Amino acid sequence: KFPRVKNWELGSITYDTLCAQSQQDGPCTPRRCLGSLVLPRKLQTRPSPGPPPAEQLLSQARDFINQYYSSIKRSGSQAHEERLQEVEAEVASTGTYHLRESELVFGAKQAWRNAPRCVGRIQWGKLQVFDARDCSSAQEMFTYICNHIKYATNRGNLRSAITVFPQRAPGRGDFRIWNSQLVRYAGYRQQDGSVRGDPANVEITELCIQHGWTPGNGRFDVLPLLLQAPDEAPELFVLPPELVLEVPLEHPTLEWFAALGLRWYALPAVSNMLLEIGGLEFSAAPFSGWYMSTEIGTRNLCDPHRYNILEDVAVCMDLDTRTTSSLWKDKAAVEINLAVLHSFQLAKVTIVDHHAATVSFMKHLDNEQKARGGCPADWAWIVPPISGSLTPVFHQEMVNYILSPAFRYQPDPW
Amino acid sequence: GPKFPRVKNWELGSITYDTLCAQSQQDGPCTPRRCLGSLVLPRKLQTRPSPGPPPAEQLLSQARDFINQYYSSIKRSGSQAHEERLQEVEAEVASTGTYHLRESELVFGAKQAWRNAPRCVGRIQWGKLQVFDARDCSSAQEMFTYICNHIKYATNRGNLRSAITVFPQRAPGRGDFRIWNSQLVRYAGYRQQDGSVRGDPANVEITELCIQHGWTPGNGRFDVLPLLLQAPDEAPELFVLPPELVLEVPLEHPTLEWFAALGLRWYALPAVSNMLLEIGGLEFSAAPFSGWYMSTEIGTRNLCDPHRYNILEDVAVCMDLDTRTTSSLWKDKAAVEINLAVLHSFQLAKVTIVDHHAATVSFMKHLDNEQKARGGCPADWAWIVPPISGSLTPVFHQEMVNYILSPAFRYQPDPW
Ligand code: HEM
Ligand code: HEM
Ligand SMILES: O=[N+]([O-])c1cccc2c(Br)n[nH]c12
Ligand SMILES: O=[N+]([O-])c1cccc2c(Br)n[nH]c12
Ligand SMILES: O=[N+]([O-])c1cccc2c(Br)n[nH]c12
Ligand SMILES: O=[N+]([O-])c1cccc2c(Br)n[nH]c12
Ligand SMILES: [Zn+2]
Repeated sequence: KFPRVKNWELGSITYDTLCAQSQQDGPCTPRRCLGSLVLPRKLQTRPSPGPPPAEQLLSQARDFINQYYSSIKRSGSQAHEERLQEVEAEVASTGTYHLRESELVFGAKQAWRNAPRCVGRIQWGKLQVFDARDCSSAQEMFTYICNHIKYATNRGNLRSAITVFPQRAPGRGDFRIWNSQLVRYAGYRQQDGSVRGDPANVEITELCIQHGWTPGNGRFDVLPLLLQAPDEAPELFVLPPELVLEVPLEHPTLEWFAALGLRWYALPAVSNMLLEIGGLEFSAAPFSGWYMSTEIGTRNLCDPHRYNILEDVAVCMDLDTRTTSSLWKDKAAVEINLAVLHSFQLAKVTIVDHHAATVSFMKHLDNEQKARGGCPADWAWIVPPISGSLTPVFHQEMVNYILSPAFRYQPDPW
Repeated sequence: GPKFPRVKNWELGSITYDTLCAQSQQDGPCTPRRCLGSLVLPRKLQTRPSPGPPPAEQLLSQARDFINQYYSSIKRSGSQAHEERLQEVEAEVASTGTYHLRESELVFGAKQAWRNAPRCVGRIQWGKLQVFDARDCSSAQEMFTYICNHIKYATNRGNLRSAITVFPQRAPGRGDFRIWNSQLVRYAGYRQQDGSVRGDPANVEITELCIQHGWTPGNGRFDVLPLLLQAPDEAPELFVLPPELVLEVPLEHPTLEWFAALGLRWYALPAVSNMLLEIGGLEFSAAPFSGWYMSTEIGTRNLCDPHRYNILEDVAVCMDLDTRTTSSLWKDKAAVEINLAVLHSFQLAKVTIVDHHAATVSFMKHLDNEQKARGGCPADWAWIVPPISGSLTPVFHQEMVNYILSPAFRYQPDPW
């Protein structure tokens, strides 16, 4: 049952014993591996057409409360026993329960630590957790979100944070942020199918306009937020521009790069995932860290279905875009990534390159092997999208599995 | 909807369902509880040499399935000829414990093993494999001749041709034919007294075995190894490939004049020789196969892996890059130029080579061909996406289903 895990660069072997604590199934079976699939249809987080089975809920809740008491080393303490009894009395009478703020803080940090696709987990213990479960309206949601962005941005010296809105409840609508990130650029279907802006955001852009936003016409128009309180239409909120830190892109030696008029925002803030702690589900719990430079330079600017800028930059570079074998894509991608690093560095905004980040992730794997006997990791997401085998994680076998607390995908609210 | 894995392409937003995986009758290393997809050698395909034949029923089940695939492929399933072949195979197993393939069956089988290889990006070529039948081989000397003829056919003065040479199958009460080398052409790895390795560090063990068996070692960075060839129940015998049969390409760069001075080179012919070819339960323990290179394999993996030639820093220093900080992207810049020199050099030498952009575009066509032909394609995303510029290629954006279909190429334990 326990996997032998090899590092092919160093020749070292470890055994993952943490995976036996996984209680939830992924999509692979012995007859076929589906590890490269991006989204589930089983791992998701089905609405509440009535509360979960109480035996299922209290099973997850007791395991979480046990995780917490172990975490502060007061396992078996009277507090531990008294807490377990409170949670059980609550689920027996009401079909649900509530977490103490200290439990919430531990849970959100553990969800990050457990996220198999995140290469930045060496930071997992340094997470600012904002409790927003005292929130009864979309306008209040907006205030908490602005305060999050202000904290996390910190004038360019970014700090990881999460804001947790009230949990799901059976027979009642969810709190939701419709946006997939707190800061994203509009995507406008221009006449002829083609898109101005970020093609990934055409649908959310359209929803914003249909909910009364007056659209811009630029390539980098920051989107308004669509926030929804239970069983209400989402409400539109424009972020105050002074809250949204952006970095114009320039290259340290190619004069013309700046003329491309590229920019990116500083704060990566994922806002449409579900945070699951002890069987409780937080449908609105936006979290933010800082960027790995390849995410901007390679995926967001160079993906064919995104800004797709490779050929423009290659032409500016005078490269031979006529045959694959000139490696024009590869050369242009490196300079684009270099421009991102130089530019963030120049602006004094937190950024980490993919070599530094994967070196730290290897340190994190070693830390975790000692602390818990393993670390769930999804190779396809941990290895960067350029220069894969040039980083140490490529040569490291990994084991993927789901531990709780967890961040999960959930259906779009529309 | 369909009770099969749903597969998405995120660049194009298209969906397919893989029904082919329902034919898999050999399990992988994953469970609903945890994915082991990134492990390089799962103990599954792998084969711990069974002292004697297969269980008659196990072997018969695999043989029947294979013969059924064969008659389906020529469109005669359920036919008189098909029934008779199943009877003959059953009778031969009952009387001898094993059976033998017709020539056309071996050819079908060998092509199907390549088509079925989930880690191979070059599978659009699968129908154009040249199958050399060497099942009459009876000595190590004869194995060497067969291998020299393969190498000459396959290399073809630089216009490479895919080929496989199949030596006699494993048999009850008899040792195996084995090629000890992992490729027909490999460079030596020599352990230094100070602990470094000169040459290819991946090949220290095979290099020391060649020496232990009588080879007189060189001490260069790119010394072609001799072959250690083993006929049933004999010690391996050593053969030196005549140099004129081993085509090599000295590496230069199109604009960086100093690159040629580094004295780097690579061989033209990638020819895997230590895998097991399995067809209908029969095991061809010696069945070397060869194609042509994808340039990243040479330029990125063989020259720049930290546990291989590890040349990145040296080239980066020559390019005057800042190797003392990660954010200069010195590794990335050097890697791009090493891969460009590999493509340029092979192109200049008129030696077949394919860049990773062209290879992955053709693999996307292969996937579309196979969706129609078989309802899916087993594919191992971590091996199909190239080791540089991964998301710059179409395959990155394609979700993949990985599973084991037979006929198959499998790992097998080293002969020593
Ligand atoms: C501190 C710096 C951080 C860096 C540099 C970083 C980097 C990454 C990268 C490169 C990805 C793979 C790409 C993706 O899935 O979108 C990722 C994914 C992820 N990260 Fe991190 N991360 C950081 C902070 C955070 C924080 C603070 C959390 C949570 C509290 C977090 C949770 C996750 C999750 C859940 C994913 C999976 C996203 C998905 O499935 O779409 N990360 N991270
Ligand atoms: C025509 C050109 C070909 C190209 C460009 C090519 C390219 C590749 C690449 C890049 C790999 C991944 C690296 C690896 O797994 O070692 C690979 C793997 C493989 N190829 Fe191909 N291939 C070609 C022909 C062949 C042929 C002729 C066969 C067999 C008849 C073959 C069978 C396989 C197998 C079995 C693997 C997996 C090796 C392993 O797991 O160690 N390929 N190929
Ligand atoms: O840097 N990233 O590439 C990246 C990707 C996805 C999520 C996050 C967060 Br939250 N911080 N950085 C992230
Ligand atoms: O070494 N690894 O751990 C590992 C995992 C997945 C793919 C590859 C390839 Br291709 N070489 N090494 C790999
Ligand atoms: O090009 N390649 O990278 C490559 C890798 C592994 C096996 C083969 C064969 Br056989 N032809 N090319 C191959
Ligand atoms: O698109 N994909 O099929 C796919 C598979 C595996 C990982 C990734 C990432 Br990271 N982006 N897209 C991916
Ligand atoms: Zn898997």
